[PDB]
Amino acid sequence: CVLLHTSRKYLKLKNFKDGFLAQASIVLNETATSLDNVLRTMLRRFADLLMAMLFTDAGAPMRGKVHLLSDTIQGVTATVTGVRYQQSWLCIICTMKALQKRHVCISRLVRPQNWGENSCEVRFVILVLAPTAMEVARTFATMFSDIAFRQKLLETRTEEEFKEALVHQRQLLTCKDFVPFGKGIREDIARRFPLYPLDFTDGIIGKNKAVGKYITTTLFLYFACLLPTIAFGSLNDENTDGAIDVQKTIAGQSIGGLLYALFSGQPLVILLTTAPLALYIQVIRVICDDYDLDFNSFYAWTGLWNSFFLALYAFFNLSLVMSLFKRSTEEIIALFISITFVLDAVKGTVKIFWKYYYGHYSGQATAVLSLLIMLGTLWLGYTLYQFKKSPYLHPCVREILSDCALPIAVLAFSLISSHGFREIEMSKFRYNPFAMAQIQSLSLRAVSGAMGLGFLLSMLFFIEQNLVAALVNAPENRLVKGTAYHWDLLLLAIINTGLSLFGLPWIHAAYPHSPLHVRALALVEERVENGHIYDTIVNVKETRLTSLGASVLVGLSLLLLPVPLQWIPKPVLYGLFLYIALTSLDGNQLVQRVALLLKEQTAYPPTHYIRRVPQRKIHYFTGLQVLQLLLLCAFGMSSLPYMKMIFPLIMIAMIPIRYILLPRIIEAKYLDVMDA
Amino acid sequence: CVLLHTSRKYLKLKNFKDGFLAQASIVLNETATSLDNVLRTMLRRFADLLMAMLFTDAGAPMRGKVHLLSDTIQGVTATVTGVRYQQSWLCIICTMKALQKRHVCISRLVRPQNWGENSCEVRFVILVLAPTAMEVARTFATMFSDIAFRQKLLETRTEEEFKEALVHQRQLLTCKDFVPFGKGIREDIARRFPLYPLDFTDGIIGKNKAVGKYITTTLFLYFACLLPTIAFGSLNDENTDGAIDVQKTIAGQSIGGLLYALFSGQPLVILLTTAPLALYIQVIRVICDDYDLDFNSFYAWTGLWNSFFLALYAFFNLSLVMSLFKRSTEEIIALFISITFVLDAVKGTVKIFWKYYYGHYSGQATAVLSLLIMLGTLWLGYTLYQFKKSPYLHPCVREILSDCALPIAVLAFSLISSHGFREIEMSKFRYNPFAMAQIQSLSLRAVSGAMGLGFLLSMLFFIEQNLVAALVNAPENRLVKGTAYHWDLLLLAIINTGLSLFGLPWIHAAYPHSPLHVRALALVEERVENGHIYDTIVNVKETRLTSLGASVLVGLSLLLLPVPLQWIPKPVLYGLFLYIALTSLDGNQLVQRVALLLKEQTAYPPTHYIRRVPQRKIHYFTGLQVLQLLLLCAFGMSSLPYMKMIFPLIMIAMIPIRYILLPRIIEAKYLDVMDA
Repeated sequence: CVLLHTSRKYLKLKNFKDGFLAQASIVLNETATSLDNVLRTMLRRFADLLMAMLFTDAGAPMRGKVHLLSDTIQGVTATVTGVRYQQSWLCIICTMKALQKRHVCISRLVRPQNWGENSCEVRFVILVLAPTAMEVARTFATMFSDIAFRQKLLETRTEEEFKEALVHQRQLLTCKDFVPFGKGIREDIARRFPLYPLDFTDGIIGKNKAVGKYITTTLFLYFACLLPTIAFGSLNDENTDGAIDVQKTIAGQSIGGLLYALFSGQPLVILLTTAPLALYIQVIRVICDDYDLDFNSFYAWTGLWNSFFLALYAFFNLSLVMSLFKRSTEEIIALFISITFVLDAVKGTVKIFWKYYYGHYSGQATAVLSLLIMLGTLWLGYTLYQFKKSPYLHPCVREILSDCALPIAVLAFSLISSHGFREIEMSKFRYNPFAMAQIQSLSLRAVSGAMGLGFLLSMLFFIEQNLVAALVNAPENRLVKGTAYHWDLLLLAIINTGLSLFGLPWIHAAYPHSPLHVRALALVEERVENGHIYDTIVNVKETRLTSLGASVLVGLSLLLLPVPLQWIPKPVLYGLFLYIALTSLDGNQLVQRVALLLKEQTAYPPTHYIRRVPQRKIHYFTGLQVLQLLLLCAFGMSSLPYMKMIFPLIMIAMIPIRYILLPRIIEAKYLDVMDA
Repeated sequence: CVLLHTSRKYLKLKNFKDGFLAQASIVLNETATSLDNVLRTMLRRFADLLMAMLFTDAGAPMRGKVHLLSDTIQGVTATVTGVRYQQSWLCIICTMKALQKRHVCISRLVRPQNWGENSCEVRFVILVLAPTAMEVARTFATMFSDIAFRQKLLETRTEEEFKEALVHQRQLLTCKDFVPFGKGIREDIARRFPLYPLDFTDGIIGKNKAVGKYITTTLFLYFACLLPTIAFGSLNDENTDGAIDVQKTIAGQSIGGLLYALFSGQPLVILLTTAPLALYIQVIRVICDDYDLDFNSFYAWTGLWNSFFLALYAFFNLSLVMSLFKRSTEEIIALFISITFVLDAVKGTVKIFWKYYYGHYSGQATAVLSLLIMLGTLWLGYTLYQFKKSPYLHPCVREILSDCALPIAVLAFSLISSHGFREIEMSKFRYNPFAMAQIQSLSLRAVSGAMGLGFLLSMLFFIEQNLVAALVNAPENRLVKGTAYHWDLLLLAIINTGLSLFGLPWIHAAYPHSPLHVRALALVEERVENGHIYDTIVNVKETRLTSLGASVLVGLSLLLLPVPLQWIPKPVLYGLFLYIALTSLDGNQLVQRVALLLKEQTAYPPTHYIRRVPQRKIHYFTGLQVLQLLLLCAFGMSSLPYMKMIFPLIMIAMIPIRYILLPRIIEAKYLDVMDA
């Protein structure tokens, strides 16, 4: 072995408040795969024994030794996760006494190449030869450290355009809030009305064409909204004894998505039915059965009261308090939703076994095949989804696999269970081939009960919709257009009134699908941390065409319901539920901290928040979060409808708990470190 | 973000051909988890505002910035895989003008910690403060760069012992080969006879006690030899129409393992039946059925001829030519073995479906449950095995998971399929509760045929045994005791004669279990490359107690045949075959190159052999290897016994092909880079 001396030092960003800009040599579309070839081409561009000195193996270039660059500059940032390097660019420096004049070469690679440990996705290489080099390297790093400038340089097609862009960039670098009634809605409408034509024509016309990306994301959204829509329709049919069918769920989802895409601010939010909504509909069905009330009328009245409360919240600008919402409560809610998905799948398979395996109406074969198909669908979907994080696959391959993991698994296992195992008939969701509910035919006592239930549902809707909207409107997503929280809530209430009046299932912003929609509609910079791909969004196109097309396709899918879309057996839908439950915990810090018990704290990155905070306080915070999650499960997953209807109240209550009690029992600094 | 300047430079290993050795301060068993605490303790040991200067965030220690060490020295090596850093230690340097005298502090951490990207397993931190620092840091790095010296320092218990060890280490650092008949056997016997008592007492007595490690590895070996032994016994019973039972396979494996452990050199090699051996036994059964020859007599004669040829090879010292063996041929053979395992599992499940699902004697339920159990066993075993590579799990946790993955999966799914699904009876391996074969009652023509078949089997045995022995005797394993190839081959021939005379299935060195046995019986230094744990063996204990105990336990397991060990259904054994097939390709470079078509070449480390070699030549080599593998599969996996009996010949032929033809069509430099 050979000893290596690594020296790290800061460099102040150049303060612009040039000759080498024009004298720089630009290489575009470099197809070389190795560092040696790229550097040889870059050096030849100047006009060789000069490439050898660039690395540590200076003096013994023939013998096989460690081949590492000597002087490099990169962008670095500090975060709770650790030290994140800017791996999209690299600046190599070489001070050669033989040379007489400074030389600068900027090379843009066709594909991101792995130039080092923290430079796994380098696309720009800035080689600076000097006869100092420090000043030129610093100024070029300062110019290249901008996230948008790198994308602008990527968009350039010619060397002259590259130099002009560089010159242009250098020159350029040189309480009581709720008192106003309806202020938030008016502000959101004013913000998002002028930008509306652009939403339709962002990528259709202009310098950048997004037709292919728009089509691909439209297909993604259509599939990822239809398949969960079918699963939720089947679940509701099982829960409501056929009151809400799969056809009703599909129609409601299509209408709601179309209305939201057409007439909402922040169109990137996707409306879909959720597991807690199914649980609450089950609560309504149980109450109606107990009190002999018509399901349709009671459901319509509950939806009407929920929409009324949501409109009251929107008009009074309550959404602002959602700024106090922290990540811990969000992750607790997400884990509860995943647990509800898992329990729905388990209940479905248990019912299948009870009806078929135990003969409580060849049933054993059907039950075993159902279990096998559900587990296999889950496994295949999870594997195809996790292939997205592989840093060695082509970007196209690992974005198609992410895009078409669940659809591929569903199709493959539907074929397996309907053609490979056609001799074993199994369960399929009901389909009997939209009348307004008789709201007037209901007692006043039932109206008051619906009022209370709608209040609880409105709290649930407020929390969920604002959570997903905040996720979509995160600062790291780089959304130029303004936010629309109150107008979005009002439109959600309106469309929910419309859906409830016709008995269609309720819908709100979908947590798993909205960030996925944003990512599919965004340009990202690949980052490799611990051997996994992480995406840094640079530009989101922010168009309504994708959501509108997805909604229209989902609506048109009603014609494929009888003959197609029914060969998908119920166990495939349960596997879809399981896949959603597992894949909704990708960035869950609560799950990470829970697993930390089985992991090694010292194993985490030196500057990781886990290693920074004492393990005792981390465990205390995890225990408090787990206690909150257990209490949420206890109320919101019991057999008692009267106590299953209360879980929105405790969802509201956790926010005051996190805001008040936890800082009193846990130090504020540690909570700030963990949450951020 | 803040620009970072990384400077890399060589440092010549100190040439010893001291005061600071004695003046150094030693800290032992440091339980601190963060770098700040560890260094604060080290600085306090001298006797604070000095810890801040050690990192790049000098001048702004309060504001949250990137917290990286400034000057660090570590051990680095170059390999075809890439640049491998010595992560087991770090040297931190600080030149402070305030200080008046040099200071050195050596801290040993209780557990390995992550101190950076390439310092993921740091156990020794050497901090050098200077008022130069370069000389002291270089000499300490040179002393610590030794792999065995780090283990010796770990073994020390007191500061005085640590200093004495440091001082002692510093002082210390200051053709025609086959003509002799039987020379190899005599040399091996002379080499490995004096060391024989030590083999029994390596860890039992002395400074280091290995009782716990010996017990754990004995349990691992017992389970990993019994379960595949049962699977192979069932496969042979299916193939040979009950001629070779599971009881016979267990007895033969136990006797052979005991004999090999007792009276062989290099006892770390594990003898077990293999898939090609099962295929060849099937060939023998088919030939006997075709020619109406007694299976036992023909099998015994074939084994006798195979042993005679193996003894001839051992006495004439042919094993030496195995040095010409390359990694490409080894990996082709391993992939062929895995494919044979997969086809055996597929044939078993196809037969189960044909008998039960199609009723060609509730069968559909049994077939579907068989498929589900096999797939689930494969999945669980693979997951528990792959958890071994997680860099965040505790070393004990991942070591146990690797040790008890297959046994845990087998037990869990046997319980599931025998208790959870007890209503669905399914296939179980035959067991009817050891007579010498009537060799004298066989025709001369059958004797000549058995001679030819035994010649082919002897070539197969030579290749397989020498391959596994070379894997066990790899230089990187650090085996102090000498190698024994010819004596091992002679003993293998003797025990094979003994086994064949009684009709027991043949056995030779097991490729998947011998390296695993070595690893379980070895101390390793953890390395994290691309987020995966890689082990560097420092010391292998090299004892026969583990293999002897495993063989004795396997033999004693015959008493657990009737009531235990039969609830394991055949699909569990097929899942075991699949698990072995998938887990035998961990380091397979042929599989890596085949998958490279779907991967990105530029995403590999800069110094990886994949990027160094042009992709065209990599693809040509992969295509040639795949063609050889396809020919091997075609000959050794067809329905014709006369052509299924020839695959050992082409296994032999592939070595001349690799040695002669490939260098002619592929450049020698690229082949050397890829193979090494």
